[PDB]
Amino acid sequence: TGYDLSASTFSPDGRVFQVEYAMKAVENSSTAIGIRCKDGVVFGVEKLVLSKLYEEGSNKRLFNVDRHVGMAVAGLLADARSLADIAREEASNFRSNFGYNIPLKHLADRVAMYVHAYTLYSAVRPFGCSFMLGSYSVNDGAQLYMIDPSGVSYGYWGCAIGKARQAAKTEIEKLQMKEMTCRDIVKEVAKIIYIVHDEVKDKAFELELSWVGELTNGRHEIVPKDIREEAEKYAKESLKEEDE
Amino acid sequence: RYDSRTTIFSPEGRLYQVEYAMEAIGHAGTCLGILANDGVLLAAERRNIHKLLDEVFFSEKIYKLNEDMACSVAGITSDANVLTNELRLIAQRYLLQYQEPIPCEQLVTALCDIKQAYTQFGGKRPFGVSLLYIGWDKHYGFQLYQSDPSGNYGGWKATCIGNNSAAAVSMLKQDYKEGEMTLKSALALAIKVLNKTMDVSKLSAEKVEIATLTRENGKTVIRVLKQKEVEQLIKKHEEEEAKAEREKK
Amino acid sequence: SYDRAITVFSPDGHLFQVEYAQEAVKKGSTAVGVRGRDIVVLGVEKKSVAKLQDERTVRKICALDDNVCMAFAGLTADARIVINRARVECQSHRLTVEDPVTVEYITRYIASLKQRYTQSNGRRPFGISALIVGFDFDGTPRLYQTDPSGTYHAWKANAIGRGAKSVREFLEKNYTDEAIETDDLTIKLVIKALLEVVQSGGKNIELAVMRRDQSLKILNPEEIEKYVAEIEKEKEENE
Amino acid sequence: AERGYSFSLTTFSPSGKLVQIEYALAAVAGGAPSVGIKAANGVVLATEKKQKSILYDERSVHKVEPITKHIGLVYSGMGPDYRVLVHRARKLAQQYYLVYQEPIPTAQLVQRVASVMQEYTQSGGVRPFGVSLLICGWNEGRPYLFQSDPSGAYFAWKATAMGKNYVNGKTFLEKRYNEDLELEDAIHTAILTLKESFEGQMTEDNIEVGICNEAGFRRLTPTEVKDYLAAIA
Amino acid sequence: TRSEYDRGVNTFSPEGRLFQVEYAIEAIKLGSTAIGIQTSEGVCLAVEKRITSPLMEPSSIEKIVEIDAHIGCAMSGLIADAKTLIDKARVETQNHWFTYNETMTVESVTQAVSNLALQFGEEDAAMSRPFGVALLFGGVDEKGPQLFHMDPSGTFVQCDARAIGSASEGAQSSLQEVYHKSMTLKEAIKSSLIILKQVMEEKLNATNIELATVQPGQNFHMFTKEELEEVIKDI
Amino acid sequence: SIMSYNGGAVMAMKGKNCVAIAADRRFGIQAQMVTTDFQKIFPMGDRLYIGLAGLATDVQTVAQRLKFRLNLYELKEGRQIKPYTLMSMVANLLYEKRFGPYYTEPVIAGLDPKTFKPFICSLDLIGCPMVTDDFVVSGTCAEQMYGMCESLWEPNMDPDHLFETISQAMLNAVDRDAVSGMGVIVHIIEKDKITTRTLKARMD
Amino acid sequence: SAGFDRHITIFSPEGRLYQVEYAFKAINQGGLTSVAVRGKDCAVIVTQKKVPDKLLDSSTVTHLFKITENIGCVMTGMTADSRSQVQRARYEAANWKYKYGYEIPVDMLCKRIADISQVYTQNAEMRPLGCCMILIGIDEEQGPQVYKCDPAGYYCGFKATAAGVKQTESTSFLEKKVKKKFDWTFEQTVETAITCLSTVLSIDFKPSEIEVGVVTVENPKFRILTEAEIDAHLVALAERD
Amino acid sequence: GSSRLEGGSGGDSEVQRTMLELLNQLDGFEATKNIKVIMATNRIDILDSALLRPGRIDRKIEFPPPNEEARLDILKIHSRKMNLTRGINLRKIAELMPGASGAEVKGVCTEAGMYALRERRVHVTQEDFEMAVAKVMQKDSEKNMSIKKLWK
Amino acid sequence: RNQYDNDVTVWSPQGRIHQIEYAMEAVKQGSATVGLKSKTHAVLVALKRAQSELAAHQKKILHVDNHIGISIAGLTADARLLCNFMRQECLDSRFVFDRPLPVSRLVSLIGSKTQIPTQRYGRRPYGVGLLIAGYDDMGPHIFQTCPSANYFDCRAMSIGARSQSARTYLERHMSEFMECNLNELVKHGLRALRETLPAEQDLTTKNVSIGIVGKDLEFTIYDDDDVSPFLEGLEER
Repeated sequence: TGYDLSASTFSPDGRVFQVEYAMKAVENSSTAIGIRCKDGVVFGVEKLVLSKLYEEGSNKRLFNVDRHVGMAVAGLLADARSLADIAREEASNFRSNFGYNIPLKHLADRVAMYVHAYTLYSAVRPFGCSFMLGSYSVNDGAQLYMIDPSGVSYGYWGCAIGKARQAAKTEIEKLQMKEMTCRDIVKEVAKIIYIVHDEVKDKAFELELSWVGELTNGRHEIVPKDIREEAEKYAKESLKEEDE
Repeated sequence: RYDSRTTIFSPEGRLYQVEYAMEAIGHAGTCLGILANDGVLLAAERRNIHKLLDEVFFSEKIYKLNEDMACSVAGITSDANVLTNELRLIAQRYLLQYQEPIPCEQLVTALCDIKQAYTQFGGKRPFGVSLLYIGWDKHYGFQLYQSDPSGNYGGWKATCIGNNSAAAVSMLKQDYKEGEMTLKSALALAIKVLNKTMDVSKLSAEKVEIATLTRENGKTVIRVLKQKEVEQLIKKHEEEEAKAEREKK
Repeated sequence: SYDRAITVFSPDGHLFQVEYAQEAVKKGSTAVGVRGRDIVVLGVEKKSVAKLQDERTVRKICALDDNVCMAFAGLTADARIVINRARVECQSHRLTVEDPVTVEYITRYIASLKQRYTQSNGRRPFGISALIVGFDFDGTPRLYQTDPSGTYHAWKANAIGRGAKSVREFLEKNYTDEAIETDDLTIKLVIKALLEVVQSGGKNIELAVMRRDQSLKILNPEEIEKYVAEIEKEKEENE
Repeated sequence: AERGYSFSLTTFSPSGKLVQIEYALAAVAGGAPSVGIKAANGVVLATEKKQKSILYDERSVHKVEPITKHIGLVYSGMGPDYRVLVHRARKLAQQYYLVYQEPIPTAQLVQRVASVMQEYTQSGGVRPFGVSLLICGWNEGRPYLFQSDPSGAYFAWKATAMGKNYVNGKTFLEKRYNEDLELEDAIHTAILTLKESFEGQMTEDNIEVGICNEAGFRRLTPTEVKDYLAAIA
Repeated sequence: TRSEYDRGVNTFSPEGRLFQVEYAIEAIKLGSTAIGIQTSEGVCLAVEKRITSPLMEPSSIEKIVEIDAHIGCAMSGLIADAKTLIDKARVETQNHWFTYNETMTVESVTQAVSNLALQFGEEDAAMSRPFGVALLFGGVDEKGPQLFHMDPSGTFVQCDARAIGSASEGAQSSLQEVYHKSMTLKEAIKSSLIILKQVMEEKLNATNIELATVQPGQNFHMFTKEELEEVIKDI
Repeated sequence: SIMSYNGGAVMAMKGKNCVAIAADRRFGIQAQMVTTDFQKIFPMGDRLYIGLAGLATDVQTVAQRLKFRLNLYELKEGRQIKPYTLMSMVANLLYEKRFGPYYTEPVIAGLDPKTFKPFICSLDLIGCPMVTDDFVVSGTCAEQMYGMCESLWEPNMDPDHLFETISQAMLNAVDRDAVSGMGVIVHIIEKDKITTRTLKARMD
Repeated sequence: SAGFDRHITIFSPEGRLYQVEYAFKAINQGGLTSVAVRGKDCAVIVTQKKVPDKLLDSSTVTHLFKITENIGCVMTGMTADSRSQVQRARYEAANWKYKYGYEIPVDMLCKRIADISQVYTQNAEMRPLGCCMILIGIDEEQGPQVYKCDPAGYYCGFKATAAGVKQTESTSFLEKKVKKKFDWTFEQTVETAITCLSTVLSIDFKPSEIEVGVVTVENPKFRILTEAEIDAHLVALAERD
Repeated sequence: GSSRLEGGSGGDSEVQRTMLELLNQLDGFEATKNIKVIMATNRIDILDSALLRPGRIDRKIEFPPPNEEARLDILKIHSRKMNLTRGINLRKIAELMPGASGAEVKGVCTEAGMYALRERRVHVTQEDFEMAVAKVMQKDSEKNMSIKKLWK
Repeated sequence: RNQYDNDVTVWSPQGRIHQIEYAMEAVKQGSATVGLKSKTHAVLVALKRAQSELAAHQKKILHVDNHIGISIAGLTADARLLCNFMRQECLDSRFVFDRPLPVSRLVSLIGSKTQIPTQRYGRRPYGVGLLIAGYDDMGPHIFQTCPSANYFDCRAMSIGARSQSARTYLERHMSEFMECNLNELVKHGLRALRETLPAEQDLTTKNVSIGIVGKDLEFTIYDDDDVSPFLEGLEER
């Protein structure tokens, strides 16, 4: 082409081909989904254990950025870790500066600021990974946002990012998220992950969940072992029922 | 291709950008200078004499660098202005430091060092202006020097830069007497060479400016000849030419 | 495309642009230098100038200090810059340590300057070669030669510039202890070695002489004429 | 021409042309017409200011504006670069006033604006200013009309024009200009010079004119412009 | 295809190679050959001096130089890089003596020189290309005589006997054939001079070689003309 | 005090189409006089003089720096600096180093290049210009200098008697000044005449 | 003359900044469209909304932002660049109020944004962020004001304008309307904007597929019209047309 | 025959080899006895150095434009057959023509004759000659004045 | 390709960066090393190269703060830079907190440091693959870090050229781990390295490097004769 090199040159159409390639790169990794239930938010991700030598918990793609915010990544894991560090650092600055917990909307705005700043210049490459922030608080309800290489911060009731995003969105659309509770939306998330996961191609697979809600006292954290086991059991049973 | 930068050596060992600047000096308005035991002088042609331009500045190519020194520029206008201001600064810095006017050789050395720095450092195009300096100092009386874009300077009895420099220098070599030239004879020779080098109808008194530096009562004086004096000099020169033509007839 | 960059290597392992700087040096008027028992001499070709041009503004021999002289071959502006910096550092070293600079020290500093200018990419090498001839503070006729690549050696007599190869060969053939036994045979050898390139012998020759604990002296044109007459007489007599 | 010697502002073409500066000058030429006349008792600047539609409110952005009580400026080229230059010129005039308790001479102001242009047209990573400025001042007792170009070169013009039809404006002024003139006739001369290349009716609100006399530079009001247009018409 | 992956020292080729570093390693060859040998009695360095023309007094071709009173550095490559790295080695040895009031080990000083040579294009130090020079540090320390070889890529390795320079490949096999762990300093000198005569353009005679030795005892010593002739008599 | 260290005394008045600026000549460190030809009056132009007075180092440094910048200004402009512009220049100089000043008290006196009208002003060590229509003084014994100048000055003055007035005033002021005064130099600037005089003073 | 297109600071032989032209092309890339119109004593902005899903949060999704307590803006083009420019404008307005003590005039804020864009165009450090930003506000003296901040530093004031994909057609309709009885009521100007959008998109708007912001002399605070208010205006105007 | 090129798909090998044959004929074996050659060219710098070799070109004559004296002589030559009129100064015409080639001078004469013909005349006068000079030497200059004043 | 792999700052038109892949390939240009751990021990075993029979073998295992060691596979320059960074970070952690630095946090810092160059055109990616074997209060840890700033927590991993055979051996024998004495652990590692080595050669005390850390056992490196107690008891194919 000629205008694709560097992210500071517009193509004759007006498209930043570097950012478009960043979107393409993020739409090549393992899938992640999140849903904002009425009084909380739940994240799930289909991690791909590329080799059995890795122990459980390796390549954690559900980071926590400040106690109340969970961040599910998808794309280049190096950029994912860097963005997680930036998000933690911004949340720490906000807490120091204002003596109160950082709103998730504002945190997402700041991280979008950072991503867009990176995509602007020509001596750096656009972030090659997208992610989803989620939180719950008494004074703010439940919030979920999705950030992509271009750095947009649209709100969401739920979203899917990665290889199979359209199918995941289609499955999510047919749910009563506005009224369903955490204890069942977690099972629905596990079912959706098991439905959308491609076994014949990705071979390995692991299911990673988390949530933040009132039942957690508005503090993000990973799923307990028993809860995750029950959720994946329900997902397997639903998959068998669909197969029948 | 060994010419994309000022800091690139061709396999033959040539600075092609510097050479391009030197050649491009050929587009500058013709200037020339003559040294005489009585004094020193510069003449310079005005490239553009459109009737819609003012004469706000009483000099366009000749500048006064300090009490005892003047210089004529020939090259790009922006670089000429930059180097003129910088020369003034250098001379006045020397004056502040030592409490005596900078010798012309020293001023030329300073500005040529700066020019060479530009030719040598990084992404900066060489100063595309040649300069003719005239000055007086207690060390060598009257002096005339010529400085190139490449930061190289030489002391000349009489020389010329700009348009038709080859023809002007040829005439100066042919006609210039080594050590028996007065100011009047120098002015006549300057007008003659300018007439034979401009090649624009008659040498109009408005299409030329002349300056003369001479020591008077222990204090140097640089006078920019007025239109009246330029008219008188050109009239005398054309009278001499007519006399020569009549005698040859 | 393995060229046009000071900091790029070629398959043979060459720095082609510093090599090109040396080639640019090769396009300069010849300059010879010789060392004697108590006298060190530098000869240089003049190339002559148009009668309209003054001569005192053209310099190929410059005194870097009381006990050190420098002959030049290459680009004139680079010459001026290098000589100015060398003088500055000579005086700075005199300040730092209360002992006059040694020829080896000053030539090493000039070599370091050239090396610094050729290390980076946004700088052009000093396309010059220099001969530093001087007397150490103990008394010794030292002569070093520095190249654009920041490399300096020590010689007894060498020629740089256009006629470098031929004049070096002639010095090779006709350099001997008896040929430098006294303080006039060295000068005779210098004019002999330069005459293979210069034309007039007196009108295209400049000689500078340094004697132990004596300031530099530039030989007069009449003295050069007398010397060249002596060499001509010797040649005809030997014929 | 010398194609390879056209993307760099720090490289000399074999003939010595500064191709980027020449292209900037061409961009200046391809702009709104402007004209300046140096009357014997003042200066007048005019510039064509047609909008692209009636929507554009022709009272928000000016083209001829002051820089001091006795200096004003008009432009031909790109409006944003023009805004940058007018801001820098105002700052320079203020600095001069602070240093010397005396309004900046017009020659000095033009010199320093040209110096700013020079600063911007010497590095390989900046774009030369895509405008040419006409600066009118009333220093001392005589008027001054200067031009400043992207190349950092400036001139003292008796009367000139620039923009789309600069050649035609120059010929028209060459015909119409006499040294022993008055500002009142200079205004009409400039308006006619604009009209010569002007397209469409010359409504008072789509032409801007600024005078500079012993009373100090001043942009004429739309009512005054209407009266003058009626007078010539 | 090898024209876009070697325009910079910080560009990886498809084979995952630093072609500029490899290019500098190739540049190592242009220098004259040097051989260092370690023995229980000390270490010996011998270099083929390459006088391009007589009238060049030999005390300017510094292929062997002294690092403190207990190490000698043999050089092969660019004289400029040689000088810079030698200055670094001397400064580091003196700094370590000043700080810890001891003599730096040969391994430590070679490591310091390599640490200097490491900085290729790091915008944190200012060289921008590899130092096209290979060094052999032969010295004596508490661990007995030792010899190390450092190449432009910053890699240093111990070598009981090594050869570098133009005659590197041809001399390595000779060293391998002639090397048995136990020798004497004289035996190592004889073997090194024999190899130099084998792989030298000129006839080995007095000048055109330099020979140096570091022994557990007397400091680093440069054999003069007398000892050079004495050894050459019965190499 | 810092001023009292080197002493000094300078004064200026304007009559009719002329000005008169004078200063005393002394350089003593504290009490031991060193020389008697210390140039305390510097000409910045044809009809423009500055009478720096105060600590000798500051006087010389300010004179030299002012000459530097003023030469730059003349060469860049083409005019001769008007006295008001010179006052502004010196005020900017003095105030550019407010936090650590040049311990001197400039006194500018001259004639306008165009209208040739007399002009005089004096500044403080921080750069507070104070234009006057009658006279200014600066330096040590400024009190006695005030007294002399105000008492012996009269409007619409004439050159010769103005010189007599300045001579008498400065002579008595330096006589009553202890540290300062080993000779008085007077400069009278006319429309077409500069006169320098070396008034007799008590060499004690 | 094709190589003079990959850099922002390279002038084409004809003197054209193809990179800034491509920035305008990117302005005409977001798909959406917006219109602004000023009445006798009020200004109103209305922009097309696109929420092609029930899963997206329309509450967060928007293109209108209150730059300050008395100035509003509508964005068009790349959304990331839009938000960045909005934040820069907010910072500039707050800084202006802090430094000078009175709220930033709309023309001033527009000029500062234009200066920033021109600086980006001149210095080859960043690409000129491709968002077109339309400001509306109330000046205590001149009344309502509407301005544009195209990505080249040009900030002419307007009576009524449109930005986005259909800006040309919207401009044609708006000039047709304004050539007759330019002075409009609040309801009249809202109707003009909404009908311009409806005709140029060749469709009528449900209350959810539209956003409206308003500033009035009586209430000089940028206010977003709610679904109820916009629906009421739509139905009333459609009935009374 | 001009500066040769690296023979490839875009090289005039046939013309180059014909030029080489010409070189051989001019100077090879059996040198030519009494065959003189007068070659003519407009731009010489591009001619192959083999052609410019002395022996193939034993002399090189430049033809600079007239020095105003050659111009006066050319005017006399080409106006000899022209019904001039008294009070005419072909010298002044020559000065009015600077740096004009002989072809330009002939064109000046032709255009003066054309102007005379215009008024069914047989005359020629200073007016017609001056107008002809102005018409024939129609220099297309540059008028922006900025591209002109770039160089002080 | 040919225009999207000239620098790390440009995305190829496939959603991939080619310089990072080139670095991840260069990592496979080095000698084989492997690491693993028991319930109470972490161990690394690597094949130290010999540039020549005369020159000794270049050192392989680098001794980070006493409770941590590393095995490198890649450019000596980047390996030394990363080792110095590890040592400085561990020293700073010990200086500020009077206790050793966790291996997880150490590898996280290394990952961030190696990631930053992978974005800005100011330096090439760190061309080294690191096997970090450490012992913290939690227990023995084996981590892998690659030039692409990806780091994994591996129970038994291999890196360098010809690592597939060792990885397969570790996959087959992973069931044994967690219940093996130190001798059995080192025997497992040595068998993996024997498998990755070609048949006609073998492991000698000269060319093998071993490093062990664990409970009340600061990182210890065995080379040359030091490895004899392991090889001597090691079974033969």
